[PDB]
Amino acid sequence: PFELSGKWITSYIGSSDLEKIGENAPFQVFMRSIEFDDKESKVYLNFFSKENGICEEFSLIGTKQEGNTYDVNYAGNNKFVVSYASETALIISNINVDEEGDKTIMTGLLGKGTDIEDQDLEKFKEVTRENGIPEENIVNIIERDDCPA
Ligand SMILES: COc1nccnc1CC(C)C
Repeated sequence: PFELSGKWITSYIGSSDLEKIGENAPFQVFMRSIEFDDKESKVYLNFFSKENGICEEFSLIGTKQEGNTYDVNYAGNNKFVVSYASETALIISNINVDEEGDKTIMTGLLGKGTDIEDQDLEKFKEVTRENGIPEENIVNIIERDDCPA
């Protein structure tokens, strides 16, 4: 009834560690598209990220493992789930484990373009909360996004 597959833009991101989300850090992500293939139990993700100031396109394949949990390799291991959805937004949560074993909790509010409504935003905060991340580690990331469409 509400196809989650489509164009998605990163509006906000929660994070247990502000350094992982900083300018050029591995988590300053900017989504572009998300293909869910419930058939093969996977998920295609096309998204940009900066390094030294230049954009980098990434097209990752997520694997659906037992539960609402998908798997993807990037910056270390990653585990995420759509903690919630509405027609207008997509709030994700991902447990990253870095190439040094550091644990990090993030929340990511996804939507179609710049128009986020208070309902979804209020929701995201709640889930960031429920995930144990400071309400204060959320930051606007779309304004940063200078990567290609
Ligand atoms: C490719 O996407 C991902 N890969 C690993 C973990 N989380 C995501 C979701 C984004 C929106 C932060």
